[PDB]
Amino acid sequence: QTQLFDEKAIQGMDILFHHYWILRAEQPEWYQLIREREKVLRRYLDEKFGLRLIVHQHFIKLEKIPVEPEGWMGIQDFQEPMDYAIFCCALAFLEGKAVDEQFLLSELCQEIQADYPGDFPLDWTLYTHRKSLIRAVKVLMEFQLIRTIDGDIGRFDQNEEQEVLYEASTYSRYFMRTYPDDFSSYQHWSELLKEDWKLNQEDERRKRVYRKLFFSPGLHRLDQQDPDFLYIRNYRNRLAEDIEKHSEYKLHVYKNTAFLSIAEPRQYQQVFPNSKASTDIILQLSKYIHGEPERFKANENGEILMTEGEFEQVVDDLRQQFGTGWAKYFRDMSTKGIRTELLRAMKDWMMAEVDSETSLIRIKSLTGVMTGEYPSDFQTGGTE
Amino acid sequence: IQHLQLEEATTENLHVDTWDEAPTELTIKPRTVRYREKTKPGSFNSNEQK
Amino acid sequence: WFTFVLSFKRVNEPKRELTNNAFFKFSGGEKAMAMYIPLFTAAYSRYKE
Repeated sequence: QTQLFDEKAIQGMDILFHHYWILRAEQPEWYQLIREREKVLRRYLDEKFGLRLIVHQHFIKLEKIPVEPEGWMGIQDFQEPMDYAIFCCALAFLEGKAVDEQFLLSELCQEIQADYPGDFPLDWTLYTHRKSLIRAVKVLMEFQLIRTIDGDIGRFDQNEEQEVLYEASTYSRYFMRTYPDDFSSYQHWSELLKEDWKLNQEDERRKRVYRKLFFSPGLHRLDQQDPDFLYIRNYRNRLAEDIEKHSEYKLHVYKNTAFLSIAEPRQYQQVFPNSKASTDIILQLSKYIHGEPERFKANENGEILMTEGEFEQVVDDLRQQFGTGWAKYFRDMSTKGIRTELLRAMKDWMMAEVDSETSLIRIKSLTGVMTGEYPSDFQTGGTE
Repeated sequence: IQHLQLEEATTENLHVDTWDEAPTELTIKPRTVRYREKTKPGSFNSNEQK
Repeated sequence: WFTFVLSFKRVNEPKRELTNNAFFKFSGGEKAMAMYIPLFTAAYSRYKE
């Protein structure tokens, strides 16, 4: 009697990926499902990805360490570095509280203010600082690191005198993974990656390719001799067969990009396209680029190079043609604002890059996978 | 993690850049009630003649 | 070590290669002809020995 990767194991793998961790107290069905196949999941993840699956009494967690960090990966509810700083300081504070210990919001604010490591002090009389603290506490509460004894933190936005009674939950201990050395000896985050891959010298390339495929929306060819892409090219067929066998995804490969598509996305997943209006303009831009191959001839690496002025001209052309159907949010905003918003959206999906030095825009081949248009009857309606 | 939604593994050609390949065509719903936008229960056609 | 490549050529038209995408463009009769002419020729060719 031996275990096999089956519907339950596939479901467990998806649940592991699309959440940070699964809590027994809140996700008993998912926790039970994951645990039953936990042997097979551990085997497969170790052999192919190299991720460490942590199975514990209270939670199950997959330490998703990326190959090359990307903007969309981080905690999205946060919008400024200060939010991350306050989040980390709050964690440091919770290390000082015993399980189920109760502390008031004022104590947490005071400790965060004291520890906050910047040259510029953290001050609660401001609006922005209080808003940052509220976002940090909301993300904390999202992971059930701290429970709320009745009160209201949202009022903290407009009433610094607000008070709340919080409770440190057990999960605070396990939130952050362990680090190789005395972690303080390191000087920059890049040094962490050089460690996490020092443990995976064995078949580093296969784990690299699998992590890039499963994590990132796409995998872009670095140059003509990118080793990851060469690996994918050499083993396209067996990679596709294995991925189809072990998960819902199906592999695609092009001259300048490779990615996994999903046919029936469940509720909890994030996918492109989606409801947000900025995607509509992304699809329209993709179609517009398809329509002038000679003007936007892609270079050998699959990138299309445009300067901010040229991009703004393209966006103006789009506002002229399809703007009638855009969401009212964009219809009312100047060209440069639309350019900024669209470029942020396309950055999240690794569709394009903003060149650090020349401010040149690189539209990656992944954008050309999908194109969108209004129904012809509306477009003729737009003519009326 | 994030990924692209597609109904079928349309392509198989390792040698063609996505731009030069045949794209996947989607029907963007215009975001004006001028055409259609629904949150409350929708209507059906009652196609008795068919 | 090797690979097979199938090719189809409509009358007086340039030769091509029978990919899946180019295959879907075929009609039902063309589809059946493409699928089975190679196999029955394989059976035939084997017997030439």
